[PDB]
Amino acid sequence: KTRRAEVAGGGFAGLTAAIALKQNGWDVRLHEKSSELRAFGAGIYLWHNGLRVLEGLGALDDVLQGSHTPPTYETWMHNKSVSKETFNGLPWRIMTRSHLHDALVNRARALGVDISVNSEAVAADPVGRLTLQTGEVLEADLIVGADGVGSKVRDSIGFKQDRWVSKDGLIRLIVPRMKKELGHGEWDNTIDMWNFWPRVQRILYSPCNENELYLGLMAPAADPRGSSVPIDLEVWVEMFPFLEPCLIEAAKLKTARYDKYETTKLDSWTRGKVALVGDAAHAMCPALAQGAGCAMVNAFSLSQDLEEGSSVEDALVAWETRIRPITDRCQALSGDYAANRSLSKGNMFTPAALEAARYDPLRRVYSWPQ
Ligand SMILES: Cc1cc2nc3c(=O)[nH]c(=O)nc-3n(C[C@H](O)[C@H](O)[C@H](O)COP(=O)(O)OP(=O)(O)OC[C@H]3O[C@@H](n4cnc5c(N)ncnc54)[C@H](O)[C@@H]3O)c2cc1C
Repeated sequence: KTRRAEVAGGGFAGLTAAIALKQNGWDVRLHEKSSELRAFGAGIYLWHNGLRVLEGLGALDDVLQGSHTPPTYETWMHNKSVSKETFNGLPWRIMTRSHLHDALVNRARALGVDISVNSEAVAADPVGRLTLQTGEVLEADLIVGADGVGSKVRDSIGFKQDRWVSKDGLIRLIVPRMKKELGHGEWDNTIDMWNFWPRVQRILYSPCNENELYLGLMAPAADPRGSSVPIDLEVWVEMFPFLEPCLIEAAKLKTARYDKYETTKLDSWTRGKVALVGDAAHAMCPALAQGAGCAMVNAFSLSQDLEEGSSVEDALVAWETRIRPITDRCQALSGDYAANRSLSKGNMFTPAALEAARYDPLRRVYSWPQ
């Protein structure tokens, strides 16, 4: 009589879905294809919307402890400060990916979510079957495709898909803060350091806590030095000399990767008893820092709609209808910002830009008015 859910993917979306369902009394199994549970991407920003999901997951305290809210979100163009934004009190937070992942994993385990590593979903059936790489077929009342941008769950079913790949990427790293070595300045701030001259090179500077700094080093794919990993120390120091102590530490990271990314928009997110959440459904440009925030809101919202006393099929349809427009709008605006390099101007976290962030999934209203 206990409802059964199978979740494919052990990322932020899958873990969120698993915790939220388990909290509602579902028997939940989560499948992670990797040998271990781990989050990549170095660091991550969350906002009010994602912090509220964490609150609703009972995972907020572990996240806030050991993460950071900068005094301000500052933007530079060619080393000149062009804006400082604090979003009228809107809560936000920076942390390492592992920090967020660990909080979600610990909460999942505390609740008795069944987690299988080395377990890869290769197909899903709308009537409620999930097939693993081994050949094993699992039956369930709900199947969640939270398996990222190349979702086999999605592709095993076939969803009409708008796909785009970014030509340019970036290198994301965690390094020591080296705060004392940085000297005079406001080194607790987020600082988005844009340049187009003498070359296109940008650093998003993002403190995660008193010990760890998240750096995003962005240069065109066509730049053989700026895009190099391990980093070409000289060309980063040249344009960002005030960050030399941290860049010296970054140069030690021989695991650095130049990551490109893609965006995804689907004609829908559901088929029968199958729901797609996270990047598998709606991967977006990083400009508004809402990829995971939207993913978490969506996975959390899915659990909510499954409490209405409907069939799973109808609840899934109602879920997309209810919650998707917030993601569609955020994805679109983020895409525009990215295409137009809008963030380079500063002062671009407008009310419309902050729309996803303002959404409270717990009370289902918009908060922190701008
Ligand atoms: C450069 C960059 C910066 C970003 N910055 C932010 C930010 O600051 N704030 C924010 O909110 N978002 C940010 N995002 C977006 C955010 O990273 C993603 O939206 C988020 O990680 C999506 O999580 P997910 O669980 O949907 O997918 P993923 O994180 O891709 O996780 C899926 C998990 O899938 C497991 N898996 C894959 N295939 C299978 C399978 N077949 N079977 C079982 N398991 C499988 C994967 O191995 C992994 O464990 C950023 C994105 C990029 C590219």
